[PDB]
Amino acid sequence: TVDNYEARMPAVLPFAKPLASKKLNKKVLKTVKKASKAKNVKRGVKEVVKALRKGEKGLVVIAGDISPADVISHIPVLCEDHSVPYIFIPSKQDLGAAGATKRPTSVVFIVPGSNKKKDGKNKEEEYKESFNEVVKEVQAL
Amino acid sequence: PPDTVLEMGAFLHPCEGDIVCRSINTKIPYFNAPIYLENKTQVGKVDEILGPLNEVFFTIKCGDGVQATSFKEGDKFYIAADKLLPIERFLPKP
Amino acid sequence: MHLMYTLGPDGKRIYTLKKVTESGEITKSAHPARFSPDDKYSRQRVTLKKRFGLVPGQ
Amino acid sequence: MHLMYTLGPDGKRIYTLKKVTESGEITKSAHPARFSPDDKYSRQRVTLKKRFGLVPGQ
Amino acid sequence: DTSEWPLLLKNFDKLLVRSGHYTPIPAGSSPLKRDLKSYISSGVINLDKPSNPSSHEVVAWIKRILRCEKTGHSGTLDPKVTGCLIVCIDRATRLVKSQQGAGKEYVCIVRLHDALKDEKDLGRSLENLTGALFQRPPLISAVKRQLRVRTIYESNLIEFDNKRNLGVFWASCEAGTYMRTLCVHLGMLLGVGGHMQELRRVRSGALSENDNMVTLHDVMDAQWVYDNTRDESYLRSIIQPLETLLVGYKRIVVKDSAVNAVCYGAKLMIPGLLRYEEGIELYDEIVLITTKGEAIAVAIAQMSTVDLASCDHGVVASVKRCIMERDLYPRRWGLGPVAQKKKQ
Amino acid sequence: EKRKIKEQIKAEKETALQKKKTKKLNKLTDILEQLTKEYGAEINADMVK
RNA sequence: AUAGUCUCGUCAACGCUCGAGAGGCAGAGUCUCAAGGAGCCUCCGGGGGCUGUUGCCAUGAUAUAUAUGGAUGAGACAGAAGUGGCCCCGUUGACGAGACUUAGAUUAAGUAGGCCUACCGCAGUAUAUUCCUAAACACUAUGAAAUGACCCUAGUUGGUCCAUGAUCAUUUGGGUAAAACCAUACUGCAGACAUCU
Repeated sequence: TVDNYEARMPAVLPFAKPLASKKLNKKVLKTVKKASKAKNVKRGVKEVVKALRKGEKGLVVIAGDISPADVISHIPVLCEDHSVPYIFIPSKQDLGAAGATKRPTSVVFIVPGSNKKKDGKNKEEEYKESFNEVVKEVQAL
Repeated sequence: PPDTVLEMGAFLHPCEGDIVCRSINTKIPYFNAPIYLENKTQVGKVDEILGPLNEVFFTIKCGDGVQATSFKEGDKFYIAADKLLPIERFLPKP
Repeated sequence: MHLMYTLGPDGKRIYTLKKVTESGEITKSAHPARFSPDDKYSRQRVTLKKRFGLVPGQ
Repeated sequence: MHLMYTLGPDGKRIYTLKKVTESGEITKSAHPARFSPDDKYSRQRVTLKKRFGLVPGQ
Repeated sequence: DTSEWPLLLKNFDKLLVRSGHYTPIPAGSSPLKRDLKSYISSGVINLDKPSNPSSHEVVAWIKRILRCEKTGHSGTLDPKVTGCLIVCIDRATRLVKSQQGAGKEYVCIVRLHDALKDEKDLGRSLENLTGALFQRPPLISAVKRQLRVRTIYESNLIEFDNKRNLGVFWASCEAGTYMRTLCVHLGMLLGVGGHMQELRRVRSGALSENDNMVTLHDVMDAQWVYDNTRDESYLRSIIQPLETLLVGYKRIVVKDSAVNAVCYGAKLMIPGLLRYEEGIELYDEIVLITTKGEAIAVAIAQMSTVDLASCDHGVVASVKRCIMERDLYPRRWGLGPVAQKKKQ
Repeated sequence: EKRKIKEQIKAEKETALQKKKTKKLNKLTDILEQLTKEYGAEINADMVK
């Protein structure tokens, strides 16, 4: 089938900057999937906003094909307030699939170290290098 | 010292020997208004008022023996009640 | 939700149940976003829309 | 002086801090030459600019 | 076809027509077709002011070079600013503040006292300083130092060198805004400290640096050319009419027979109205022009669009400030049909 | 710290007593409504006591 | 007197989704729910499919529960708490209360006094003058430049300025310190509904 990267580009909101490249989008989706296996993830606007307000640190991934736009139009400047890097991807179905849920989600906040279990700590250690290189490539934009 | 002092600013960072504060008070301070603590002791006077209307900052001119590096984030700085003037004055009249 | 819409040549709404039309344009959700009177993010929304000229009357 | 400029496609100035742009174009200083009211060289300047058509009136 | 028409006559076919017919009077001229004495006495120079002299010294220099009776400016008195300076000569001094609502534009270099840990923060700080702002005038400025609110409408960071500690940014600001205070505030929000290294005004009111900007050498060379050669072309090239300062004003075209009465202080009436803008609102500031495009006066509108279109008589405008001289046009009042009928 | 712990214990006791009183109130008004429906008229306060 | 308008609080009539709660919405705290797991089959420890229109949670709403939905959320604590956080029908008539009016809509160059003055419109002038002197800013005259000059607890190779004149010394001499508007006084020009064919 057609990939959701090329499919959802007409639906991308005008303020969806920075937008990930296809290789970067694949790396972000893989990192989100590994973090969801680590359970080091916040899904949806409510959880992401609450975690940002408490002071959690990580990476924010925002879907681009969001209608209406007032669902997510406060997230990027709120991430800038708390010094958290963010990046936009064009598809919310892919974000939900990588975020270990059946239905699509709007925004994902990877917070490393958010799981109390030791198995979650080991999974954090194994996806840590991918998370670090993704964050460096996002901040390089 | 005045009997009643109101919390005026919160510490942000030092800048060239001055203390930058985000205003936690709704009103604008007088120029050279003294800045106090909860102990009513003066640490300095207001040096500069800056920033947008929604987010006002002010820098304090530190006195003798008062160092900007000695203060930490979350410290509150207090002003006298008569040293505040309403923000409606600086806005143009209708 | 199920109500989707597109914009016609005149600018008015065309209502569909389809996520993608026959022409291939992705439809938009008709219902507005959830609002709370105690919302505290007008500064963030205004800043983001002002970075891209999306503020009405700008 | 630090402020340099180059000419864009539309003819308006593009301001920069660099002596040479990334495309390789040499930038020009944005500030005018120093003027003295006791300057006595209008004849030389006018004659040289008329020799090459650089007078605005010409 | 009316887009190439000069100055205030540009796009004059967009004006609503109250009366299509008139009989011209062979008096006056176009602003570009004036004689040289009237051209200079109504002239405006968009000057590339240098850094070292102040604006007052530059205005005095232009007055001494062109042998004017007075010259004026309404620019901010920050030292070391280069770029746009609007110099009004003689009568044009009365229009020295006609474009204050347009604002100004600046390209500014900020020098930071220390290197930032994060580069992008500088841009963020600039985005914090856009909007309505609390500013106090600096010590150098002649304006009294009281706290005011000045609006920066739009700003853009052009470049930043963290090793050179120099940041070039463009700003669009309200008249009365100081960029020295803005650079000091940028340094205060960053925490490293900073100040204004260089400043350049790229737009002042309606006129900009691309809108026929000349240097002081151009003024002195043009005066030399006219003195020794009796050639007006270079002096006419560097000097612009005062009508350039009146763009963006709503225009009303006045019949020739009604011009000089307006110069004598009379209200403008409906029989003297010829053409007018769409959307003229009551109490707006408007410019009264002739059929030749020369400005009679700045006036205050006494009617709206419906009254301008459908009223047979009454006050159209009241003179706020008269630019044109008396008796440039003949005195033609008292000759109309209604006035002669009441006299009889 | 001891004052904070004492305040938390007092708040927990207060909300537990509130829950118990509301449970007793709703159970009593339900059985009183049933007794009024069976009786067909108003019930005296002595029977409720 | 009469009549109208605006702001209000009661009754009556007629309609409606039939209207005050154990209610709803917004917000705060705690907890639960997102196929994040397990098995199988392939491909090169990881990737892709199958179980899986499965499972987990909510929902009886004029209702198919073999259903409809699930973070652009739902449920419990909570029939609670709180409301000095908000919301809970419409039209007509009458009564009562407080007000504003009781209005026929003028003026093709003004107002007030005794033909003339004063105010009004516009345009100008003045808002200290001369001499000496202090200061600021910029220029200019003379001499000094590539081993150029200045600053910093000072350099694994610091930074800034610099023939587009830096930085020093003598004073060589002149320049700038405005303009616009308000207020007061004075002077002058007009009282103009704009024909021209």
